[PDB]
Amino acid sequence: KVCYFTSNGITHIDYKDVELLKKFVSERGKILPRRVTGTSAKYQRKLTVAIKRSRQMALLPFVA
Amino acid sequence: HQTRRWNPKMKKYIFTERNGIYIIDLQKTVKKVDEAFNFMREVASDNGTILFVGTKKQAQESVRDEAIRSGQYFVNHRWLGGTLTNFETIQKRIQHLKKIEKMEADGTFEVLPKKEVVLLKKEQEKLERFLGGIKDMKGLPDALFIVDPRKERIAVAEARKLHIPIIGIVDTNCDPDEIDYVIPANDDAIRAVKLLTAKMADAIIEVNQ
RNA sequence: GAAGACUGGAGUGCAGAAGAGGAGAGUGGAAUUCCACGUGUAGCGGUGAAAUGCGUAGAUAUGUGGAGGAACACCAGUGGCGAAGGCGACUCUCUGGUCUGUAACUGACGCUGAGGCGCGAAAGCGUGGGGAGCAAACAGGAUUAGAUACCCUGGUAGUCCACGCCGUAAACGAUGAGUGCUAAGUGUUAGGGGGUUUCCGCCCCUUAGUGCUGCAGCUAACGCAUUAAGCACUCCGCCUGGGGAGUACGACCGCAAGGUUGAAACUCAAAGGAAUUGACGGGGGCCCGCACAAGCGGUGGAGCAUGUGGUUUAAUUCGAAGCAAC
RNA sequence: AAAUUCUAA
Ligand SMILES: [Mg+2]
Ligand SMILES: [Mg+2]
Ligand SMILES: [Mg+2]
Ligand SMILES: [Mg+2]
Ligand SMILES: [Mg+2]
Ligand SMILES: [Mg+2]
Ligand SMILES: [Mg+2]
Ligand SMILES: [Mg+2]
Ligand SMILES: [Mg+2]
Ligand SMILES: [Mg+2]
Ligand SMILES: [Mg+2]
Ligand SMILES: [Mg+2]
Ligand SMILES: [Mg+2]
Ligand SMILES: [Mg+2]
Ligand SMILES: [Mg+2]
Ligand SMILES: [Mg+2]
Ligand SMILES: [Mg+2]
Ligand SMILES: [Mg+2]
Ligand SMILES: [Mg+2]
Ligand SMILES: [Mg+2]
Ligand SMILES: [Mg+2]
Ligand SMILES: [Mg+2]
Ligand SMILES: [Mg+2]
Ligand SMILES: [Mg+2]
Ligand SMILES: [Mg+2]
Ligand SMILES: [Mg+2]
Ligand SMILES: [Mg+2]
Ligand SMILES: [Mg+2]
Ligand SMILES: [Mg+2]
Ligand SMILES: [Mg+2]
Ligand SMILES: [Mg+2]
Ligand SMILES: [Mg+2]
Ligand SMILES: [Mg+2]
Ligand SMILES: [Mg+2]
Ligand SMILES: [Mg+2]
Repeated sequence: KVCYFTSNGITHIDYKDVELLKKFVSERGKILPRRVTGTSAKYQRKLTVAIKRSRQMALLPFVA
Repeated sequence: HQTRRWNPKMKKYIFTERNGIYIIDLQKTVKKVDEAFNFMREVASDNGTILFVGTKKQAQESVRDEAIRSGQYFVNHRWLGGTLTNFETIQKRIQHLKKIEKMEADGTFEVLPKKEVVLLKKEQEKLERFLGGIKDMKGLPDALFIVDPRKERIAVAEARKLHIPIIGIVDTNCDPDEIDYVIPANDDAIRAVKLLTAKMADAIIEVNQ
């Protein structure tokens, strides 16, 4: 119902904030859709870019 | 009504906007109702008639009471199509009503079988509900009165095809050109419709007495 | 036509923003196939039903390592970018365009555009590399009256990459490019300005895209409707009944397959667009009749009477032949 | 979603 990056007030989502990238991934290991999390547009796109980068640094699981 | 479902052909009559709905200017309304009173006075004293069409429930009770007070002709329930164009069929139906009422009241009150209740009473009740004030309409109405023009498109169409004047209260959600002579008012609160219809009936009585 | 002047067209500067725009090099995970190993026993695979096929030299399943190719799950959305074809993993280098805001700068530098010059999905061609999966041609197994098919088991070119050709599509919004003017309502993308407000948030206005509904107007109708198929001005391309035919002859281009340009003789009186009400469907819904469901007893099993096709005689009288003839 | 063929004239 509210965007986290508009409520809390985050500027950009760096990929080292593993704890920040847990409220947006599924426990099964995938990015949650925009609908369940209610994120904006710009921040959805930069958030998924950050998740992909952190994943490819073996810092979030690809599966499981 | 609200600021979403409204007719831009009535931007003249809107005035500022409160939080939620439009606000109708009242000076134009008082000029319009003065003109409407003048026209009703001009038309009432002609040994003719003025028709009342109570579309909505507020209009229902208001026009019923006002017509009974002024002895005019009115329609209260659903407006069945063709009263002002199929007037031959309508008058045949009302003649049927008069004849059945006369025979039931006078002749025998018992034809032969126990078949009056099954159909001959229910149909008479339903027809008396639908027709109502048409049982006294001798000829052709001279000026219809409508509470909500957009909820009564059939009546205004039938009057405009026979080219007879129309007076009625147009809310912000109606097109003020189908009705030839208009007063901007809210046709949703029981209070205002009562006042306007009572004013029209009073003008008719004052001119025609 | 000539000489000046102006900024409301066009362009530059200044400050911001978004983006699967393009090219080159390099890395990542999941999965399919192949190979090796440890128990592991008779089946696995597949169809509407089977068989071909793989399997006691020991398959499928099963865990552990190695090789190689191709495409990038979720994010993902009438969302974004591009002139069009089209562009989706991640990172870097080289790069093109667009949008908003200010008013600093030049001062009509603009629009369209035959002939030309380029780009142009997929299939296809020439040279050289690769080739996991899929798969024209092809082989076998099924189906059918037949099946050069649909279905199943395999499988070559190709699909992939570098350089060079080809130049077509339902390349479609079946809608050429500019610029103005003409009711509304409601989503969404990228911006800017304003009020409530310590912040958060809500509401209002404006620009450029992208969808839905709907007036005036337009249309043969379907329908379009500020993203016009409305009202106008400028430039370009194209049409003049259907076949014959995008064929023949001529020319240009291409290694070829073919592409572009493109007629007539003869023949017909029709060929077409929209929606109207009926009839049909091996399209859907809903409803009913001993339809099925549940019970009761029957027929097909034996004997026996009648009727029926073959039958043979000289005829075994003619006629009714799925319910709806026996 | 599954799902075999089948009016000649
Ligand atoms: Mg109202
Ligand atoms: Mg400018
Ligand atoms: Mg592997
Ligand atoms: Mg295989
Ligand atoms: Mg194995
Ligand atoms: Mg393995
Ligand atoms: Mg574009
Ligand atoms: Mg595409
Ligand atoms: Mg843009
Ligand atoms: Mg040209
Ligand atoms: Mg190709
Ligand atoms: Mg090749
Ligand atoms: Mg296309
Ligand atoms: Mg376009
Ligand atoms: Mg075309
Ligand atoms: Mg045109
Ligand atoms: Mg151009
Ligand atoms: Mg145009
Ligand atoms: Mg919009
Ligand atoms: Mg926005
Ligand atoms: Mg728009
Ligand atoms: Mg219309
Ligand atoms: Mg449409
Ligand atoms: Mg429309
Ligand atoms: Mg369009
Ligand atoms: Mg478009
Ligand atoms: Mg047209
Ligand atoms: Mg011809
Ligand atoms: Mg041609
Ligand atoms: Mg056609
Ligand atoms: Mg048709
Ligand atoms: Mg039973
Ligand atoms: Mg028997
Ligand atoms: Mg027997
Ligand atoms: Mg016979």
